[PDB]
Amino acid sequence: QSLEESGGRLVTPGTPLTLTCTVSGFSLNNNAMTWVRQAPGKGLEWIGLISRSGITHYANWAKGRFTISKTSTTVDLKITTSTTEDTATYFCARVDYDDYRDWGSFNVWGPGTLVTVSLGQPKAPSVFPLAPCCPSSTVTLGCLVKGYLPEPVTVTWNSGTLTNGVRTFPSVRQSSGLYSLSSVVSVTSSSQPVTCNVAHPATNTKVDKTVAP
Amino acid sequence: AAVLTQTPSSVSSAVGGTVTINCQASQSLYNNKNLAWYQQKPGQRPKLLIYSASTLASGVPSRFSGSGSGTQFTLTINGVQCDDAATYYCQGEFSCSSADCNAFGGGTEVVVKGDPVAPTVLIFPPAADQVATGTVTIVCVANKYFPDVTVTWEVDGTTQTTGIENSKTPQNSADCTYNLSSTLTLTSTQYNSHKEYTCKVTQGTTSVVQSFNRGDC
Amino acid sequence: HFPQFSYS
Repeated sequence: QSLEESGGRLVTPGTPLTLTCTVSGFSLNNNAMTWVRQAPGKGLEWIGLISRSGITHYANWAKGRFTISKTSTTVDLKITTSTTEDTATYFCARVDYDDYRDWGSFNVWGPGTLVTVSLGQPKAPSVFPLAPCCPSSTVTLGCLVKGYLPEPVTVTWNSGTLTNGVRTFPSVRQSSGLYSLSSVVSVTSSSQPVTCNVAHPATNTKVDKTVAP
Repeated sequence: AAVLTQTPSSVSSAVGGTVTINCQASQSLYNNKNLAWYQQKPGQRPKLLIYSASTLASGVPSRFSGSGSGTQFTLTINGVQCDDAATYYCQGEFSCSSADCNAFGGGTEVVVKGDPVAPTVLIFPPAADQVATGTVTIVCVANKYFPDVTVTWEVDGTTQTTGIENSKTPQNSADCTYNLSSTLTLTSTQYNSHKEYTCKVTQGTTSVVQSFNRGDC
Repeated sequence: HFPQFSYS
C-alpha cells in the first residue's frame, strides 16, 4: 500500500547510479512494478517494468543503459552511465494487472527521488534573513536560501510547529547550476521571533535563522 | 514506435467551466481501451484519475470522466474547481511485442480562473551579511493575486534587463490565487554604487510598487 | 501471451 524511492543524489556525468524502491504492504511476488521519470519542468517518461515472475521490459530509448532487478520487497533501477539528460525525479509505481485482466494503469506511486546529473560538488545553502526596511501591525518575514546543490532543501518554521501563513516558493536553478529559494511567513506585531530551519540532506547540514521585525 | 499526442499543451478555464483534453495514439492500444489519465499537482507525484478509458479510479470526484476507444481518447472535467489546477497526462499501454509497452502524452497544464484579486507587494533589502560575499540578492514578493502579473525592477529609475529570477507558487486550491517571488541579484560593487531599488508589479494596466534606498536599510 | 509482461 506504499512505495518509497531512495538513492537520488548528485551524479557526475559518465558514472553509474542505483535507485531503490522499498515496498510496504504487498509482495512483489504478486505485483509488477515500473519506473517512470520526469525531468524538471517536463513530462512523465516511461523507463521500464518488471513482471511478477521477473520479466523485464524497457522503453527503446532506455534499453541497454537501464537495468531493473527486484526482491520480494524492493525494486531497483541501475543507470549504467549517466548524462545530464537523466536529471529527473524517478518514481516507482505498481502496474495494475492480475491473472484475469490487465487494467493498463499504474495505480500506486512513490513520492519520487531526485537525481541530479551535473558537474559540481555538493554545496550547502547560505541562509539570509528577510525583513522589511525599518512598528507595523502585520509583517512578513522570511529566509532566503541561496547557492545550494543538489536539490532538495527542506524549510520549516519553528521546527514545523508554525504552519499558518507560510509560503515556500519553488526553487529556481540559477545559470551557475546552483539553486535558490525563499520562504516567507506572515506574523503580527504581538508575535515572538520566528525561526526558519533549513536542512540540506546532501551536505548533512541544518541551519537556523531567527528573524524579527 | 508508439506515442500519444496530447492536446492542448495548456488551457485556462473559469471556475465552473468544462475542460476536455485529447489524447491521440499513433497506433491502437492494448486491449483497445487501455488509456489512463493522471493528475499531477506541482511538486507532487502523479495520481490516477481514470483507467481503461472511462473507469473512475479510487478517490476521484465525479466531475472527472473519460471516453474513447482505439486511438482517440478524452478526459473531461465537468465544472472545474480551483483545486483542479494541475498538469494532466494520458498514458497508453501498447503491445510490448510491437512497441514500447507504455508511453505518456506530453501533458496539459490547466490553469483555473478564479475571482480577480489585485496583488499587494513587499520588498526585502539584503541582510547585512550578504554584501561581504560579493553578491547581493534583493527579494520582492507579490501576494495573493489573480490573474498573472509581470514584474520589473528599477535601480535608480533604470529598468533592469538581467539578474532577475521569478518563482510562482501553485494556484491556491480554494481561491485560485498565486503568490510570486522575484529576486534581483547584483554584485556588491553594483549594489553599493546605486541608491533606489524598486520592484514594480503590473496586473493588466495597474501597477503596484515598493521601493527602498540602500542608505535607509 | 497474458499477462503480456510475463513473456519476453
